[PDB]
Amino acid sequence: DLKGQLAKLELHLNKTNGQITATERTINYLNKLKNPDPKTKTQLIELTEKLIKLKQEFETTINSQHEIS
Amino acid sequence: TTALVCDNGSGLVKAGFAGDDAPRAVFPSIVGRPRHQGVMVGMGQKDSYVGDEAQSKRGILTLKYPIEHGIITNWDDMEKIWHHTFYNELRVAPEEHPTLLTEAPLNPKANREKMTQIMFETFNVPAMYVAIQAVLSLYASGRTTGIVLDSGDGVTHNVPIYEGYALPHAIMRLDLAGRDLTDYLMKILTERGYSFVTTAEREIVRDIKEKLCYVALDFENEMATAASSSSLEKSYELPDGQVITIGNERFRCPETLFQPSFIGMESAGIHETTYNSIMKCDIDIRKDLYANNVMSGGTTMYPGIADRMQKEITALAPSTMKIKIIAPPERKYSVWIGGSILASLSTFQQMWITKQEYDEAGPSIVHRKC
Amino acid sequence: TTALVCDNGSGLVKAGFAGDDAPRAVFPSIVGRPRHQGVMVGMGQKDSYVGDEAQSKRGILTLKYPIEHGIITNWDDMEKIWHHTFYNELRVAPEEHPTLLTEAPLNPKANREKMTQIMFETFNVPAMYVAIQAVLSLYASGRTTGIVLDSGDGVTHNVPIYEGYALPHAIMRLDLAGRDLTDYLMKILTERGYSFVTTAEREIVRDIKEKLCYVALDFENEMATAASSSSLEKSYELPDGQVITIGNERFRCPETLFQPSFIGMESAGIHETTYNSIMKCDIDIRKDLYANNVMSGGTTMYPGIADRMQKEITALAPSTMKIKIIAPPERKYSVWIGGSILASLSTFQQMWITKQEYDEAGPSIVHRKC
Ligand SMILES: Nc1ncnc2c1ncn2[C@@H]1O[C@H](COP(=O)(O)OP(=O)(O)O)[C@@H](O)[C@H]1O
Ligand SMILES: Nc1ncnc2c1ncn2[C@@H]1O[C@H](COP(=O)(O)OP(=O)(O)O)[C@@H](O)[C@H]1O
Ligand SMILES: [Mg+2]
Ligand SMILES: [Mg+2]
Repeated sequence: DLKGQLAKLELHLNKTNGQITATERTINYLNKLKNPDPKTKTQLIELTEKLIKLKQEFETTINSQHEIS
Repeated sequence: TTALVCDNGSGLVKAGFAGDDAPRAVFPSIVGRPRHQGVMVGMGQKDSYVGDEAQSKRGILTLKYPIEHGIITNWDDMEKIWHHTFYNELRVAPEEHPTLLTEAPLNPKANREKMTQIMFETFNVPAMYVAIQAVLSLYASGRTTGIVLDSGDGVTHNVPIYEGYALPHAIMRLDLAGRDLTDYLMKILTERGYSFVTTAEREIVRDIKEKLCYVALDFENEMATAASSSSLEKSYELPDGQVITIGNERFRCPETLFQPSFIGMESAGIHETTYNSIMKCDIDIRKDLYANNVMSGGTTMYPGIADRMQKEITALAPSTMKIKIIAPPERKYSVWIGGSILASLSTFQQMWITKQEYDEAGPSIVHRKC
Repeated sequence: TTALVCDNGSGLVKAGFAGDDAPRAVFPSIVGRPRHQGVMVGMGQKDSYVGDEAQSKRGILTLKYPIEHGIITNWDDMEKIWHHTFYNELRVAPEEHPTLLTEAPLNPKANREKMTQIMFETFNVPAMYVAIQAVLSLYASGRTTGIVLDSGDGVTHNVPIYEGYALPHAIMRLDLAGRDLTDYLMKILTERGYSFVTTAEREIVRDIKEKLCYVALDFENEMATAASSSSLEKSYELPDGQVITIGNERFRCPETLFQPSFIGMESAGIHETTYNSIMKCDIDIRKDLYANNVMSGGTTMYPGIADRMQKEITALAPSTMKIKIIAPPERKYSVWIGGSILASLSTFQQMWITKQEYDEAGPSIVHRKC
C-alpha cells in the first residue's frame, strides 16, 4: 500500500507542476501588455491567485511525500 | 470545457488540450499501405495503417505523406489522420469541444475552405478557428515586438510584427526545409558507398540526420580541418547490425540552409531573407526588430545554428545596432505552446466561428479575417 | 599518336583507337577459374582463364564478374582484364599512348582514385582521363540539348543537358538492368519445367534473352492474345540438341523495365523516372528536353521499346507538347563512339591529367573536375 500511495502522490505532484508551468506562461504573456482589455485585467488577477494556490498545494504534496519517506 | 489545440504539421502531428505545457500526443503524419500478398489465414485484413503503427512496420509498407510543402495533396489520407488523432490517440469525442488549427502564411485559399468543410460537415465540432503559425510563436516567446523565423518541415517563413501590428508586405516564404536536407543527405551519403533508395531507408536517413549533424561556425575552415585530420568522424549503427562512418557530411547537410545553391535552387540563404524582411519595413522600427529575433520549428535544433545566425546577421547589418537571437530551449513545440495560450485567453473566447455562422454566411466566413 | 578509348563496362569490354567507327576489340568482362582436378600430364596448369577463351570453355569453369552495378568489387580480376585488353587483345604497349575511361555518374569516389592509381603506378600510361558515360552519348547523337537515357548492363541513369550546361540536381540513377532481366527469365522459365541453375546455364539464358524477346505495345491485351491463341510461341535449340518452346515469357522479361514490382523493387518504371527528371529542371527548358530524348546502351535494343516509350511519355506529359525518341541504330556502341570523337577534338587535347600532375597534386586531382 505504501508503494502505491507514494506513486499516486508522485503522479499528483507531476500534474501540479504541469499546471504551474502553463499558468506561469500565461501570466508571463499577460504581464507585457500595457493597455489590457477589461476582461484581461480580471483574468490576470485570477491567474495570479491560482498560481499561488497551486504553489502551496505543491508544497503540501511534496511535504507529505517526504513524510512518507 | 477544454478546447483541443491540434497542429497539423508537414512532418509531425501534435494534438493536445488547452492549458497544458506539452501536446498530449505526438506522432508522424504518414499513411502506410501494404505491398505484398499476405499468405496467413485469420490475420484480419487492414487496408492501410496510419500513425505510429505504420512507422513500426515500415518493412512491408509503402509510406506516403498526405501533406507536402504545407499544402495538402491527398484528402482521404488527411481525413484518416484526423480521425485517428481524435478517436484512437486522444480518446475524446470531437462533438463536445471546439478546435484550433494552424496554417502557414501565403497558402492557397481553397485549403482553408476545404479544411473548414471537413471539420464541420464530417466531424461536427461546435466551433473551429485557424491561425497563422508564425504569430502563435510570439505568445510562447513572451514578447510583442519581433520577427519570428518559424522553420518547420516542408517550408520556412518570416513574419515581422511590431506592437501587435503584423506587417503583411514584409512576410516572406520559402520552400527549403527538413525534407530537402534528408534528400541531400541521401545524395551525398551515396559517395562513400552507402546507397539508400526506398522510403523506409529514407526514414533511417532522417534518423541519421537527427542524431549526427551540426552547423559549423565557418565553412571553408571546417572543410580544411576535416580533410587534414580525421577527428570529425562518427559511427552510427543501422537496424541490420551494420556500422556507417560519417565524416564531412555531418555539416554539409544543414549548410544547405545558408547556401541554397547546393540543391540547384536560386534564392538566397535564410540570413539574407531575414535581413531583407527587416529592411522591407519602415525606418523607425528596424532597431527593435534587430534587437528581438525569434526561432521556432524543429529544423532550428541543429547545434550551433544560433551562433552562425548571429554572426551572419551582424556581418550583414550596420554597426551600432545590437543583434540577439532569442532561441529558447524546447523551441520544437513553441508554435503549439502558443495555441494553448491563445485558447486560454478570455478575450479570444469570443472570436470562434460557431457552426451556425458557417451554415448561414457560407465558406467565405473564414477568409474575412484572413 | 593515337589515344586508346577503352570503355570498361558492367557486362562487356570494348577497346579501340581514336578516329575509328567501331571498337577494335569487344569481349566479355569475366574471369573463369577451373573447378576439377586435371588428370593429364603436359597440359601445363593455367590458374584462371580471362576474356573470350573462358566463355569458350565454360563447361568446367566457375565464371565470375569483377564488376557489378557499375561499382568494381574485385580488383585483381579487373587488373587481369585490363592487362589482357592492353597486351593480348589490342597488341599495343600502353606506355606510348594516353587513355580515356568512362564511369557512370553518382559512383563512389574511391573507385576513381583506385582506378587512377592502377592506371599510373602499374601500367605507366603518360596521361589518362575519365568521363561520364551519359555525356559521351550526346557527341555521338550530334546535338547539344537533350536528356540521355543510357541503359547499360548493371545500372541505368538519366542526365539532362541544355546548351552544354549539365544540370547536376536532375540526374537520376537506378539499379535495374540486363542482369536482373536474366535472373527473372530464369525464374519464370522455371514454370514450364526448364531449370537453369549454374553460371554457364545463366549464360545460355542470356543468349535466349538476346535472341527471343520483344516489348509489347500494351500488356494486358498481349497477355490475353497469347493465352487465347498459340501464335506467340518460339522454338530455340540448346547446345545439347534439346528444344525449348517459349510462350508468354517472350514479353514478360523486358516488361520488368516498366513495372519494377515484378522483382520486388519499389521504384517506378523508367518512363516515370524520365518524366520526373524532365520536370525537375527549370520551367523554360522543359520543351526542348521533351522534343529531344536519347537512348543508349545495349539494354535498349528490344524490338518495340521506342514506341512504348513514346506512348507512355505522351500519355504522362501534357498535350500541345511534341515528343520524339531519338533512337538511332547501332546505339549499342553509342557511348564508345562518343569517346573517340571526344579524343579527336583539338581543344580536348589540353585537358588530360599528365603523370607529373598526379605525382605532384596527389589523388585528389581527378575529383577537381568531378
Ligand atoms: N533535434 C533535431 N535536430 C535536427 N533536426 C530536427 C530535430 N528535430 C526535428 N528535426 C527535423 O525537423 C523535422 C520535423 O519538423 P516539425 O517540428 O514537425 O515541423 P512542423 O511542426 O511544422 O511539422 C524533422 O523532419 C527533422 O528532420
Ligand atoms: N540485341 C539485344 N537485345 C536485347 N538485349 C541485349 C542486346 N544486346 C545486348 N543486350 C543486353 O545488354 C547487356 C550488355 O549491355 P552493354 O551494351 O554491355 O552495356 P555496357 O556497355 O554498359 O556494359 C547484355 O547483358 C544483354 O543482356
Ligand atoms: Mg512546425
Ligand atoms: Mg554501356
